[PDB]
Amino acid sequence: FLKPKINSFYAFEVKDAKGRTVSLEKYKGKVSLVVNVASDCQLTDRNYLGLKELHKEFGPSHFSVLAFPCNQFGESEPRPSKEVESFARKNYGVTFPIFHKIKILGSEGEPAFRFLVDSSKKEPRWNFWKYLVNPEGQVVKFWRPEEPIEVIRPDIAALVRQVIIKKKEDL
Repeated sequence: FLKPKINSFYAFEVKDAKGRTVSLEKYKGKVSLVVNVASDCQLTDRNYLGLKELHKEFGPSHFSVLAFPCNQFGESEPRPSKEVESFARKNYGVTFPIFHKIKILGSEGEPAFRFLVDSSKKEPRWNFWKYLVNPEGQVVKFWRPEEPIEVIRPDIAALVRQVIIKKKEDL
């Protein structure tokens, strides 16, 4: 017997910032930019501002930023999950989902995030690694935290365009 493997990022359930179960199936048929986030690091500001720009331009019908707080990189997410979501909303006015804080490294890795890591073969080494997930729940690209929006935005636009083209064309 050959144990089954999960095919799609959108197959998983996760907890939202308030601790409630969310199925990621609600994002099926959309493009997702999945990012591990943190409120207390050098990279926090540029990332929240940049992700806001992307979510505003492309979302929320055919695209979403999906943000997963994590305290495993320089202990840069100390606050409770609810306060993380407040931070983001109060400081940046973001409307993209901020999920419950998770573990990504170690024995206890969040299965939804481990799926990104296994598919890309790239485990985060810091805050704000980013994973592009197509409408079928497959990872098609990743970016290190060092990479700027100018090289991420065109990949998103393309998949969003094709989502829109496909929806128009098909029944």
